[PDB]
Amino acid sequence: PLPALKLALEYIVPCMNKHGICVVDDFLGKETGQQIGDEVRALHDTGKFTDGQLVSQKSDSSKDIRGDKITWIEGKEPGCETIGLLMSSMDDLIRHCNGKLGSYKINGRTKAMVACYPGNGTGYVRHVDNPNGDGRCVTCIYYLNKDWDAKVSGGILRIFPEGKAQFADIEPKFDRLLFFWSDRRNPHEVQPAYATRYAITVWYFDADERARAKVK
Ligand SMILES: O=C(O)CNC(=O)c1nc(Cl)c2ccccc2c1O
Ligand SMILES: O=C(O)CNC(=O)c1nc(Cl)c2ccccc2c1O
Ligand SMILES: [Fe+2]
Repeated sequence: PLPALKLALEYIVPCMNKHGICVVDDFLGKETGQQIGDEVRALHDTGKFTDGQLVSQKSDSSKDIRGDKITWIEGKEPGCETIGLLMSSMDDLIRHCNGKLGSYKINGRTKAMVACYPGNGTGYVRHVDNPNGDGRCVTCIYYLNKDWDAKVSGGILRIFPEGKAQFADIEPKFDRLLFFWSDRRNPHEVQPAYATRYAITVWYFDADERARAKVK
């Protein structure tokens, strides 16, 4: 459903409230997805990303292993127009969920974090996005890896939902949109990536949790 409204009301709200996780495929379409892919790859090739999260040292600094590289995008930067549009689509979508996602009242968003795992076997250890109540209630991730083959490239996002035995494996599939509670209900990890892996994350703020963040 293109109008975010039907998708938000008939799928996203119900899914988030029952599962705390929601997967939406073919969110923007091939044409738009590829345009974002192209903008993200230009950022990388023009050196706009960091050098990567320091994974290992071992006192010889050229034997230092670095992982995910990142860059923060506000949405208006020249050359990042399609990303700004993606961001606007996530926003319109969240706006349609107002008063429906838990008992939260979203009133803000972080800038978009574009992450690129180099594909050198690095990943992201199990973690909780917001474990100390910093205001972030919902994590939103947009994937842009065409023909991703987890069986050969790894890089699967594994979420250990609620506090129930199983976990949920989600492939960083092209044009896929993902939503999940940012707090302790969703510990998760990015398994080792053996191929270049791109994703765009945005975190939405709950009005109350954020307002008291400096005093909690
Ligand atoms: O930029 C601002 O208005 C103040 N920033 C924040 O409130 C803020 N808080 C958090 Cl927890 C994050 C967390 C990640 C990235 C950006 C953040 C951010 O801008
Ligand atoms: O990309 C994915 O499928 C899942 N990614 C994450 O869970 C993730 N989380 C955090 Cl908090 C960061 C934080 C910084 C850079 C990358 C991150 C990341 O990829
Ligand atoms: Fe995360």
